[PDB]
Amino acid sequence: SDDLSFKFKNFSQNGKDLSFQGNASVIETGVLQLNKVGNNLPDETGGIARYIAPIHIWNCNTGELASFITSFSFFMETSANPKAATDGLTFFLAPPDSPLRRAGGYFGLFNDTKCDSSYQTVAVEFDTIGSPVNFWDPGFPHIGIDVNCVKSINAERWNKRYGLNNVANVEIIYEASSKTLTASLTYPSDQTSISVTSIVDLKEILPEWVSVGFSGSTYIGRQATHEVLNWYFTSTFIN
Amino acid sequence: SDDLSFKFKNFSQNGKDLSFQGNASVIETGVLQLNKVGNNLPDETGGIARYIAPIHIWNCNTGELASFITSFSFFMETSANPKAATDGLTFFLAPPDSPLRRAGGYFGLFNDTKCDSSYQTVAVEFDTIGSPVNFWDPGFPHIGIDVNCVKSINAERWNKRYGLNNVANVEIIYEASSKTLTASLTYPSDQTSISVTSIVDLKEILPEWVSVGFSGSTYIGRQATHEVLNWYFTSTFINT
Ligand SMILES: *[C@@H]1O[C@H](CO)[C@@H](O[C@@H]2O[C@H](CO)[C@@H](O)[C@H](O)[C@H]2NC(C)=O)[C@H](O[C@@H]2O[C@@H](C)[C@@H](O)[C@@H](O)[C@@H]2O)[C@H]1NC(C)=O
Ligand SMILES: *[C@@H]1O[C@H](CO)[C@@H](O[C@@H]2O[C@H](CO)[C@@H](O)[C@H](O)[C@H]2NC(C)=O)[C@H](O[C@@H]2O[C@@H](C)[C@@H](O)[C@@H](O)[C@@H]2O)[C@H]1NC(C)=O
Ligand SMILES: [Ca+2]
Ligand SMILES: [Ca+2]
Ligand SMILES: [Mn+2]
Ligand SMILES: [Mn+2]
Repeated sequence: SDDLSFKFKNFSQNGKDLSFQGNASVIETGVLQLNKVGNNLPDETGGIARYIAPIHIWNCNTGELASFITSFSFFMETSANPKAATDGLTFFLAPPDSPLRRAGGYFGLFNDTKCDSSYQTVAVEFDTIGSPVNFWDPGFPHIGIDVNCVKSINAERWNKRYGLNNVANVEIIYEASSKTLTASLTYPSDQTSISVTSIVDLKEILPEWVSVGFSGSTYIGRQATHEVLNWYFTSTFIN
Repeated sequence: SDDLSFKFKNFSQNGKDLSFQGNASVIETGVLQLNKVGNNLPDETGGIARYIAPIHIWNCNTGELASFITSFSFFMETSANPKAATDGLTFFLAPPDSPLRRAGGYFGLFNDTKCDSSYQTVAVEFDTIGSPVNFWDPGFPHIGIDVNCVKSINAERWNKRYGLNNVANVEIIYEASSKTLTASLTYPSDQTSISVTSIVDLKEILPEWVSVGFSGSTYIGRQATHEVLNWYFTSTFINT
């Protein structure tokens, strides 16, 4: 389609408009749980959930690119030590048929640290663990923009908080005219706010039709669960 | 979801968001063709096209029912005498995984004339042929409201027009508070407009999640193609 917008005030267990891969699911409370925690899981574990309908991101015949904006609230919980819990969650755009990749520090989107244009993935990561644990990362939790690689083309310092009382407000926007991708995280309790921005041309990275969604991962020993409360999304070619 | 809205200004051949059944498809001109014509087809032939994602129409947890509005423009083409051409098109809500059924005067939605609650289908029909050809219809072309049966509960007379110069603009609305379903057709060339309405409780007829789409069909000897130019749709539980 040319314009598309949906809004989830909460999720339903028996819903039919979401695709799940890995261990992502909707729990009894009406919350989108991106990954599970328990000893019956592999060392590197995670999940993926995307809206069932592909989004027309750019049109080849007219040479046009769409502008979009999304926003959601999330929270995370861990039985281990906050400073050492892995790995985080991401919001991404990739081909509708992409398979679940490797978990852990790879967010289920990548195979390894080598960059490759064949991924055709554009994600905004909420990376909870950095170096020395993940050598390719800065020495602290951060938010960054990834383009076909686990190495962000840009990142910013993030002071991660855990618990339902520490809900985070996220807002991502892509303005096609200026090829600008901006992401901002805000904690409404005390009003702490952080941002990242990069100039990226989606037209030469992604196919015309992509899927929008989330991914969540963790590692054995430092297990943490990532969850989404609601989701709003809207894209248009006329903006 | 709770809210959903999409707009197709035209359709693309390599689109990935429409699901097809039978002989419906998007042609080179960017138009959605519901059925094809030609002599190498079954006697009763037709097609169906639906948006790929199911719509949350009602909620069993809160007892809420959604309101919706949809609009689209369509036109029909025929090489046979217009008066005799069949069978028409349809805008419908049904289980997302329902199969294509009998075409011809049954629009690909039903098996025959028996009414049955298990169809869980509500459709607004733009029926181009009535009795005696179709014994269950009024004796003339008409636009009607079907609830689990090919026989309408209410219908209004329609003087059908064919050709690209006779495009029709349609608007269908379901207002949850009063349970009113209204459909109106207007020919912009001369402002001729007609409408049909009914009051039906969707929670009692449809499942919580349904697919929305169109169906088109025809018969040998009186073939006609039915085409949609654009489509806008929006549903919400939080009606103003
Ligand atoms: C990510 O890991 C995948 C393995 O799980 C790679 O796919 C494998 O690619 C092999 C070589 O092309 C092929 O023989 C295997 O059948 C396939 N394995 C599976 C399980 O599908 C994948 O490689 C990319 O995709 C393939 C299809 C080729 O186009 C390669 O040139 C690509 O690199 C890995 N992706 C990346 C970006 O490394
Ligand atoms: C519409 O035509 C269908 C095709 O014949 C009917 O389904 C078939 O019905 C048989 C007799 O009831 C059943 O044993 C077959 O398994 C079934 N075949 C297929 C391919 O579905 C259909 O019947 C309805 O659905 C079945 C499952 C029963 O619930 C019947 O009581 C229903 O009438 C026909 N009727 C309808 C309303 O679809
Ligand atoms: Ca990391
Ligand atoms: Ca008829
Ligand atoms: Mn990182
Ligand atoms: Mn009729």
